[PDB]
Amino acid sequence: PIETVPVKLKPGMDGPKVKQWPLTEEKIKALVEICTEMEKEGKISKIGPENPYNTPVFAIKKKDSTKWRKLVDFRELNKRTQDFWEVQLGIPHPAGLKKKKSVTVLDVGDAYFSVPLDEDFRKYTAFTIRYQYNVLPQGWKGSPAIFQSSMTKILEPFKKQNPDIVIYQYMDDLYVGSDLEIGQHRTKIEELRQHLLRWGLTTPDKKHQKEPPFLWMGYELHPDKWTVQPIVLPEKDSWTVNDICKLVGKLNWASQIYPGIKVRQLSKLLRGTKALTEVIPLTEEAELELAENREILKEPVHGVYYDPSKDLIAEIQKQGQGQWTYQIYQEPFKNLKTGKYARMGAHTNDVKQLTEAVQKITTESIVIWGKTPKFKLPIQKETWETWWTEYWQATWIPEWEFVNTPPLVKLWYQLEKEPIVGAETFYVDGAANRETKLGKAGYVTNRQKVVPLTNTTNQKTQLQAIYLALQDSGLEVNIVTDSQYALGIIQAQPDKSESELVNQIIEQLIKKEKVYLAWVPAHKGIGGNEQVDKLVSAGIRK
Amino acid sequence: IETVPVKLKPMDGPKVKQWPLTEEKIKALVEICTEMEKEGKISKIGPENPYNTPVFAIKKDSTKWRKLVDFRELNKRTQDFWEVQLGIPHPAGLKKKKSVTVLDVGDAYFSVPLDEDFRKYTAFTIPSINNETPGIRYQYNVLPQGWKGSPAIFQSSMTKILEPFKKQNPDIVIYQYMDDLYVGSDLEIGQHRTKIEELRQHLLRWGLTTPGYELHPDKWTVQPIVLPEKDSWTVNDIQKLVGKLNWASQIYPGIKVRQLSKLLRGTKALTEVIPLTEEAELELAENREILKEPVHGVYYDPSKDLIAEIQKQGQGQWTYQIYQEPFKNLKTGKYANDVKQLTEAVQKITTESIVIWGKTPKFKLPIQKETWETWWTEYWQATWIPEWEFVNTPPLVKLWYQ
RNA sequence: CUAGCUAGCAGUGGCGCCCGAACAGGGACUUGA
Repeated sequence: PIETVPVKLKPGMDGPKVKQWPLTEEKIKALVEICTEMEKEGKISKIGPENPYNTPVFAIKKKDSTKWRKLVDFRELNKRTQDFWEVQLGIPHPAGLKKKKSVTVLDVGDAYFSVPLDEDFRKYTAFTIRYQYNVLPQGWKGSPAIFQSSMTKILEPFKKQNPDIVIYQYMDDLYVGSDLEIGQHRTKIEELRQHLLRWGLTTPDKKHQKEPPFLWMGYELHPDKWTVQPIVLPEKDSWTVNDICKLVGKLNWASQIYPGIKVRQLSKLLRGTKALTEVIPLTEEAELELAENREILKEPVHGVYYDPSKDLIAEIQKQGQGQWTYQIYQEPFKNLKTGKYARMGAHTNDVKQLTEAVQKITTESIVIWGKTPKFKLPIQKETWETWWTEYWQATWIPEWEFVNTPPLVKLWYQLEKEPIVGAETFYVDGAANRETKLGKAGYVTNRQKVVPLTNTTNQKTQLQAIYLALQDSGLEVNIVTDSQYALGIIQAQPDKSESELVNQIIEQLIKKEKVYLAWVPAHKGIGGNEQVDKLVSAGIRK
Repeated sequence: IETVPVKLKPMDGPKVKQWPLTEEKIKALVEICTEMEKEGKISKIGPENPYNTPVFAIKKDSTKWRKLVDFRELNKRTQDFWEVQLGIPHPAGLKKKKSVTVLDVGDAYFSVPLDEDFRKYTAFTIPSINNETPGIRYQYNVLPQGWKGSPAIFQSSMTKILEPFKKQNPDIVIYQYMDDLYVGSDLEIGQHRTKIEELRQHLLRWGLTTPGYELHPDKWTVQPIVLPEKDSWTVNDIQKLVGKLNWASQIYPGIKVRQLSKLLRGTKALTEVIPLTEEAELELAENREILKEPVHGVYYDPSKDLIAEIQKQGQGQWTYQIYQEPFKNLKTGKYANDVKQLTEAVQKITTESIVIWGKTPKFKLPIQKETWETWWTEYWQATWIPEWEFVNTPPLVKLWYQ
């Protein structure tokens, strides 16, 4: 007796007029009998000579080969149907589950058909062969939404009856548990079964409740622990994009829970691959990466549940190469889960990636648990405070502490906000042409230099000019330039980027203990500015 | 009640997602929505409507947990109605007053019905931690908060009820931009508070509970761009000053470095001092006297859009700039954890812009998007929500101040 | 109605590829240094 939901069609539209495909002559009886069986149960209405519409029909023999069953496609109507709200856009996670002593689960077969449909909308079920589904059909756009809404409003009174219990619902299964003995659990289960039969559902008393760990999206939901489904890997040499997809998906499902999982190499191996049977020669790096992932996978591990009373902890063990990690635990070595964050702006630093990873982990913890723990970062306070105080942005983080777990994080150099005595002034500049690209550039002392280039832009010309200048300068220096590009880039104090040019820049800068820099306009006649402009513009300006 | 028919521009309603929340906020949301539905203000719904609007929780002066909605998109789409049909004026004496006061009468909006054909465009849902439960959707059966159409339609009865006192206090001025209110007061702070309490009683007469607080516009002026006055001038300082002057020339056309550029004709070291000739000193003093003067050749347009830029210096020191067109500044100033200060600063700047022009500008914050989206709710205390974005800043506009 | 008279549906999670929409810079028209 549940109440349906009023539903209409898109602005000024109607049911699509179509002709049902011609089919075989052996499934017809085998599917006409299925149609009559669905009819006799009191779930469909057959009214053909009135409805001037039509819908497609299909006969399928899917997995568990027993017979040719029926199927229907709404691809022609799903778009014509009025828009609806997609309720479930995410999924739960094993790490965010709690400690329920008496666990259970409840599924219902054909439950989709166990819900009526608005009779004004049931007219759009012209299942010719005619049959008009008196209940929700399959493959529908929003049917799961109405399903979950009905389930929620039906359990609402049950929740009011026993609010202390928690429920984890899903598409068709009802994962539920408590912290009591068996007797009371089964009493409440029978109470729920009656509360549901009040509206016509199904529930047996021989399903899988302790035989688990369950089989849910490839998980192992043990009673007092959990982990992903036991995984394997092929042991051949050739690697086709299909086997790639397979092992990549497997190791990704495993990486979200397992530590020390690297896929960057195998990911890079895919960029540019488009065919369907590419036997890729596994580079030595990818080979050793797979070997290490195997070694880590050669021994199993069981995740831990969550405890609301006791807090949690966050920690990281970086591996290098700009890649990061993170571990979540409530007690030493009781790792809940882990992951990976190694996305690179063309230029970046260590503390920037650290901040991004920690804020992403904070968002993850909030969406999972709803709060953030005290972080354990391998970097001292003075570095972070100086960074975010002298940086051109604002970055805040919750309480945390220091960790003496090498390797660590730091700034491999620093900049001075005031000139220095004894240093040397360097009026430098560099330009090029949009056609020849043979820009000349160099430096000037308070001795000048000029060096042509090849296939470079004014930005890159000035970059290489300051590079070659630093290659010959000493320790202390007070340089000036005009390109705000390179200045602003260096102000970020990066130690890694994509272009190897800036990498050599920072490499040479490391050795230089002291350095100062600033910005000035161009074409104004400031000391050596016009001098270098004239010297480099030789043969390229006119 | 005669619900005015609301009709969106012949553009569909929004269906924005909902960022994650915390149980400490979900409990407050549930316990307040229970009473909200008990009092016929809202009702439970299903997926019949595709729309959805953000929702969140907040926490000065109390420990309660109020709420509001992000009608930014809704307002940007339904502008025409309240912008043209029933507009509102904007006085100018309020800024010439001594002190002011800001109120909030959302409860008044919570005491009126609302049309039914427009509620579907008010879809607001709460999240579920770890996706354990589907979205518990609801609908606004009454006038919501933050929607500037509700005040636009309620102003009639509002003024009809305000009639008694304003005749006795003609010097006072009132503005109704949103759920919040304002007052004109050019008298003693004690008298200001006495009249504020009188108006609070006039409101309580109909059951309106409403216990920073005040503010003063007289102190607000422009931030004079000032240069250093030293007895010994090195090179680096002159270079920084020349860069600043060249970057600011877009504001004051009367800026030149003729007498200064000559001193730069000699490429020397940085620590060496150079004397400032009378001609150079004369031009420097002229430029200084020109800077302190206000802007000449600008105005304000209520039809166009507004921009609210922001920067940072250090030690919790911040700046801010407002303008419609690039380099056409209408106001400057100064204002001095790192996100709390930013939130209160943007609040202060928007309040200033509203009391000056009666409109909320667009912002430009130097921070990533996810960090702000996550941490802006922590220290927020107002009930109005403006637009915003995120931008990268070079170390040039920073030279507007030290 | 998708593939060469014949076989042909959707959802979930992932692996991806193409396009559209946003962000920062480069080449042509118009103003100033």
